Amino acid sequence: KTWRRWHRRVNTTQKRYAICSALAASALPALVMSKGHRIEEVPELPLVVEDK
Amino acid sequence: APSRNGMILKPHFHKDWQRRVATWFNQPARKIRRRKARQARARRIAPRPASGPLRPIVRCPTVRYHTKVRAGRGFSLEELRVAGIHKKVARTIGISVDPRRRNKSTESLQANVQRLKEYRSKLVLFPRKPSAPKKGDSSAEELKLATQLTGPVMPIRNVFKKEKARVITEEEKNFKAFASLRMARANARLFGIRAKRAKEAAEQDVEKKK
Amino acid sequence: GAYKYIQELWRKKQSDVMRFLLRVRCWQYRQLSALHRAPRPTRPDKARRLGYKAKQGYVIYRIRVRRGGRKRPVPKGATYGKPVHHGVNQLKFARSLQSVAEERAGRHCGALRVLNSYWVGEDSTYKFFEVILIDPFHKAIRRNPDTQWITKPVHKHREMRGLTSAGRKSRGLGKGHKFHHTIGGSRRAAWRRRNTLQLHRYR
Amino acid sequence: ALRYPMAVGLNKGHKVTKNVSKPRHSRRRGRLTKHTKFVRDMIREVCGFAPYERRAMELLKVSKDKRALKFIKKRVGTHIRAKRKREELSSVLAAMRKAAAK
Amino acid sequence: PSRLRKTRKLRGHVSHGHGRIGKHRKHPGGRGNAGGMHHHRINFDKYHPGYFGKVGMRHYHLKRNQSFCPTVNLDKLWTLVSEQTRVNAAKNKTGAAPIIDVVRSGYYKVLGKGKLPKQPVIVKAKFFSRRAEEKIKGVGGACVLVA
RNA sequence: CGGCCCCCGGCGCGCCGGGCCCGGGUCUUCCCGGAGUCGGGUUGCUUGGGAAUGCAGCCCAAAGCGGGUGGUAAACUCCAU
RNA sequence: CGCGACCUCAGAUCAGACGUGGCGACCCGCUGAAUUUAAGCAUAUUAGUCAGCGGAGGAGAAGAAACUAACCAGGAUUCCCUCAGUAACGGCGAGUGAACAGGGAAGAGCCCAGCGCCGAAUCCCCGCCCCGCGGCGGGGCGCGGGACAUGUGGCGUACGGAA
Repeated sequence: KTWRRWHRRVNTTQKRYAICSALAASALPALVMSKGHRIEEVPELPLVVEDK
Repeated sequence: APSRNGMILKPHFHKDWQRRVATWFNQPARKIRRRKARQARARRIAPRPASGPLRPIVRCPTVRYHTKVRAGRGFSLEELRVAGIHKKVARTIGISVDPRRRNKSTESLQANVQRLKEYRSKLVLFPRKPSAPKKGDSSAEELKLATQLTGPVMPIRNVFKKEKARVITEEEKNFKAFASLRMARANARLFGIRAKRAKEAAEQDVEKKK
Repeated sequence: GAYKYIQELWRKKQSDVMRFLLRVRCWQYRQLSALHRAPRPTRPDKARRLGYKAKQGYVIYRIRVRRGGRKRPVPKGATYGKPVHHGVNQLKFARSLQSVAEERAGRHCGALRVLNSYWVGEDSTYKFFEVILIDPFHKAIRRNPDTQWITKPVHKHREMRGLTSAGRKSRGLGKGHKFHHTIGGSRRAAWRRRNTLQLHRYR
Repeated sequence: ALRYPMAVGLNKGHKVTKNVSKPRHSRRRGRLTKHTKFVRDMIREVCGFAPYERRAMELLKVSKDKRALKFIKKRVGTHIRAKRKREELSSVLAAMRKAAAK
Repeated sequence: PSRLRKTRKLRGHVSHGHGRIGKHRKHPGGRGNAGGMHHHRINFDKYHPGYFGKVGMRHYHLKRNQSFCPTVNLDKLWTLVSEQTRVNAAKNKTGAAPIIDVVRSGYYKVLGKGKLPKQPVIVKAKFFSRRAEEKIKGVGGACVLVA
């Protein structure tokens, strides 16, 4: 039927919980290589560049 | 066939509800349809507020709420006659006018008058002709305002009054709230019957004379 | 003017002057056909209060309606089912008899449109009504801003959909706690909203 | 002393002053104008009385007001309309007897 | 997740987890709450007492707005106001006695459950309890009504 | 937020031919209510509406400080809309 | 024994227009069950649902209170949430089952009869002239006809209005 429960709602604190853990896992380069990304030549993992 | 402690449930599924299932997959498209028409509504009235005409200060009925202040249907004619705006001019200038609203109180009347009085002060009435007629606005008031007012015009603040820390006197301490409340509850019940015992006794005092 | 007295005279129907007039008229309309055109209104003030104006294009008809309820259109018995639906004699039609007169006037004359109707007499076997019809294409109504709303195709056959005053009362619609139905669009729409189970995206 | 705005008993509700206001013109309806009074007596003069009122003329003549009121109650409807029917017909007796005892 | 359902482990078993002697028929006991008095009486007696019969009077047009009366106890009374209100009390050699408006927050009746710390107060509420007063009056406060 | 060529539309400006010279406040004098309709009885259907929520057939059938409503029928009296 | 008005009623291959039928997902007005449940079954439930009939529209219907409320009162209608699986109905069994208020989306009010006042001051049709005419209109000229006093048009509708 068309009226199956297609959508799932998650609490806003829980949705904000995973994004804090996702951003904090963008550091710790053992996590980034375990995803498969080639980081060996990056001078620093938290790459911050100018507004240019 | 219930078994081992469930609630006695009464599902209202005995009708043919499957023919009348209302799905809500239109919700994101309806939100875009309402929003894209809301922006288009605000662009046709370029200097006018997007929310529309001014709403009055209105207190709730139904003593459950009894304290909240809503946005009303419109300003009553008794409120408009105090402010000096004719009821057929307030519609054109941007004031919500309804004829049904009664005015039983007085503090709420001045609340709506003061809302209308300072509304005329901040209002920028454009002249009909580019050459401005009488009682319009100066050209200096025009050029620094080319924007609308997002949200309701003069949003209604549900405000309270801050109290001074009063020093309790002994005159206040003698008051009994529970004893006076029970006395007043009993007086309301017995007000009508006590009016009967007095009148027949007074009619029995007529028997003393007659 | 004289319109006030004619109104208040017609409210004293039990008075002997009106019993003579109601007797002569109901005798006269019984000898005619069940549907024919009247040239001028029998009750002018009642026609004007309902929206009739004496100008070109305003037509009126008169329709005889049989008195009684509604016998169920089934053979002798033949009402197979539970004993609730075994009654065929004491059944009353849900729509008013005056609205039937509007219904039959527009069925025979599909070119015109009914505004409203009013009572002109009754007998023990018949009820007489006069229905006001409007030419939609006559230039007297077509060029009049007050009356060219009926020329719109939205008001096609108002007598069929129950939009006249006689058909509006049969729908049981109105404001307040006295009804508690017809609270959506109509009585059918009120039943719809209370029976469509709203399933959201997130529930 | 201790005059507090109690929520129950003979003065309940928040204490607010009430402004004097003219009544709405919608409330005026139902008041008898002399013009429609000037119309209504002529209609009663022309077409006369109803058959149920003409039968109730004699019960007012013989001072049988309890049976006269019971007849009107079965003939008109509720007791409020049945009562109000009685005195105006009783005013017909007073007007006719005074106009005959000259 | 249908892959964690019991139906996937039941593939192969003839009866599909519903008995071999008594098969899973359509409705053995009856549809819904069939037989409140008959053949299901024991379940209704020893698990839902008082299900059958009338009791009390009938109030036809009952509106929840008249019977609205939210309650608050004296133990959760200083949470109605900010923390700096109560620390600015029992001080300044005045007996400041701050006013806590119960109706302002959205409660009507004040009940006497809990222990009130020793600080005189002024409470503004539409209703009060007898045991509510003697705790406030015992502390040294005063109750003021409002409509 | 690319280009070129056609067709249609509305908003602005000007010209011609017309229609329209139509306000608010104070005081004085007038007027203002839709009938076989409301309502009542009965019957049938419907409704959560239960001493009848609503709709219909029959009978009775009005008034104007009147009438309707104020979820229990009826009588009396203050009110509210 | 005729002519001439008026009222009612006809005949038209009269002059000029109008309706029919179809689709019918959504809507409106009727009519309208039985399967099924109640472990039977008759009230109930299915259900004012399936079927049948008529009617239009791009939306329809409804719509500016003979309203809700008893409050320090709200204020057309339509839709969502909530009230609520609640008040209430029900062999008080199965089951059925709203409404007020509040938060929102949207938000626009009005017109007649009557009462009155203005010389019918009103409207329809035919002929002529000017303009544009592939949604037949605007202005002027016609003791050119008709409708209309059994009432057209202007002011004017409960928020009072008129002089």
